Amino acid sequence: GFSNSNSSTVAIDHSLSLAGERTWAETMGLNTADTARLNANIRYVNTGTAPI
Amino acid sequence: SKNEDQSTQNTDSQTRTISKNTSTSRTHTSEVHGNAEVHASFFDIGGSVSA
Repeated sequence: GFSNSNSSTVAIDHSLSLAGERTWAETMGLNTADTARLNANIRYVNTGTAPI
Repeated sequence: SKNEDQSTQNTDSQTRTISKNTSTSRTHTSEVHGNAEVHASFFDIGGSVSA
């Protein structure tokens, strides 16, 4: 048997898409030369004999 | 002191993607068949041609 054949398919598509996104982000910047700041709590004591 | 400023970032992301799609298609088919046949018996021989 000797069968020939020939087809032609014509198509079309429509589409929707609803994309909802919630993004959480956190960042911690630092400078190695200026990491900390200081503060002293100090008093002055006179154990002498004359005031200054 | 090395005046170098470094930073680290951590990020989390959750995405919900809801998608729709639809389609149609239309196919058109032509076909041309052939055939030949030779039959043989004790005393009966035939032949056949088809398309």
